[PDB]
Amino acid sequence: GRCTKSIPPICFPD
Amino acid sequence: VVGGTDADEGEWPWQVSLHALGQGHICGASLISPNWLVSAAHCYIDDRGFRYSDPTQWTAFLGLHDQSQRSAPGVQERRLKRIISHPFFNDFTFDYDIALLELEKPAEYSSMVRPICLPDASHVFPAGKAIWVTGWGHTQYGGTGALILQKGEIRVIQQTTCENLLPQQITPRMMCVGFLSGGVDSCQGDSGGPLSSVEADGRIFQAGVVSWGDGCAQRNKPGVYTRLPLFRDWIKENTGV
Ligand SMILES: *SC[C@H](NC(=O)CC[C@H](N)C(=O)O)C(=O)NCC(=O)O
Repeated sequence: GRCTKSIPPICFPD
Repeated sequence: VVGGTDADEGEWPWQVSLHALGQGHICGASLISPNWLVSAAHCYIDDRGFRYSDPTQWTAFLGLHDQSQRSAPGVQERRLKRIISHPFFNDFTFDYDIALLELEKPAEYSSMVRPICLPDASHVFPAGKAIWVTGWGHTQYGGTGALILQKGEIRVIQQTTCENLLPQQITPRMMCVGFLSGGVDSCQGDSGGPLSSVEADGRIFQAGVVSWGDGCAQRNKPGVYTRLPLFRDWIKENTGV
C-alpha cells in the first residue's frame, strides 16, 4: 500500500 | 493536505509549486536560497510516458497561492537548470528520498518569496513536537489537489512507533509525522514540500520533506517524510548553502 505523495504517485502492492 | 485549511496569502513564502509540461502542479519544493530548492527525488524519476528527470520539463512557481491564478502579483516563474537526486536514492524503498533543484534565474526575495531556515546536522526534532505540513496536494485520498495552498498541523512520531506502524518499511532516513488517528496528513501532490517547524525564536526551520505513505489520513498510517538534519552537510557540499 506504499505510495509516494506525487502526481502521478509511485505505488506498490504492499 | 487532508484535514487542513486555506493558508493566508504569503504565510508560507518558502513553499514552491513545481509544474511539468502540460501537467500543472505535480510536486512541491522549498526555497532555501536565491538559486536553490529542496524537493523529493521520486518526483523526477522517468516514467515510460514522460521524462521527469529532464530539467527543461519543469517550471517552478514561487510566491504562489492559487493554482488557478498563477499570474497573480508577486508570483515568480523560474526554469530549472539542474536536478541533483541523492546518490543513494532507492526508487523502490524510497530510501534517501531527497533532491536539490537549481534555478536558472535567481529568485527575487519579496513579502511572498522568502527562504526557509535549514536545521543543523546535529539538531533534533523531538517526538511530540508540533509541525506544519503544506501543499496543493489532495484534500482527501483519491481526490483532487487544492487550488488554494493548504496548511495542517501534525506531530513528530517516535521512531520505534513509526517502525511498528509500518513494519519493514522504515529506515533511519525516514520520519513519521502526523496523528495515529489520521484526520490530518499530507497526500498526493504534496511530495517534495517542506515540513515547517516553528522554533524557539519564532523562526521557521525545515523539519523534513514530504515523501510517501500508506494511503492518506488513515488510522495508524502516518505520513512518512525524509529527515533534514541528516542531509545538512550533503546540501552544503552540493549548493554552498
Ligand atoms: S533563515 C531563512 C529566512 N531568513 C530570512 O528571511 C532572512 C532575511 C533577512 N536576513 C532578515 O530578515 O534577517 C527565515 O527567516 N526563515 C524562516 C522565517 O520564519 O522567516
